[PDB]
Amino acid sequence: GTSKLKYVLQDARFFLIKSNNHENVSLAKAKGVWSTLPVNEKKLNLAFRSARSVILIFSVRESGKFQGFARLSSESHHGSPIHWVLPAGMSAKMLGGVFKIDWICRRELPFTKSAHLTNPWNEHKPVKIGRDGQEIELECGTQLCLLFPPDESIDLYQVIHKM
Ligand SMILES: O=C1N=C2CCCCC2C(=O)N1
Repeated sequence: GTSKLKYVLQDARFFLIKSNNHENVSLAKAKGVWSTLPVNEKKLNLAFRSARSVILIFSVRESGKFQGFARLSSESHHGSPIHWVLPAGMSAKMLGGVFKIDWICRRELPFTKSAHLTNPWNEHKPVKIGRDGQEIELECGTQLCLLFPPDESIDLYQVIHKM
């Protein structure tokens, strides 16, 4: 059912994550971690102390899809190294701290199914459009997450307890 999901999302904040390759999103799914450049690191840390839920929604460039969404369970901290595949012109020290995350949905969602959702914080372009880190406004954020196929392998009871 959808009810506990609607509970987790209540008064959440949402952020579009754009990844260059599937390899890093797979690593995020397996280890429960994400890291960003300092510009986004700072904004995620503010949002983490400002809302009961900060949701990251992941998209792999050129995939035509979202790959799932997760909630932050900590602010960023500097631990066990993470063997990210780094783009041309980037090294591991340029990355910021490591955010812990609890996945809420690990299934895909194709852009064709979110083509009625516009993001007011990005000039009302379709929600799929946005730079890495772009905030998605509350109402669009919620409906985007509800569009995902349910992930019956996830139990939001433990997630609810961290709120
Ligand atoms: O915000 C970013 N997060 C990541 C995560 C993994 C390395 C590539 C990467 C990046 O280039 N930018």
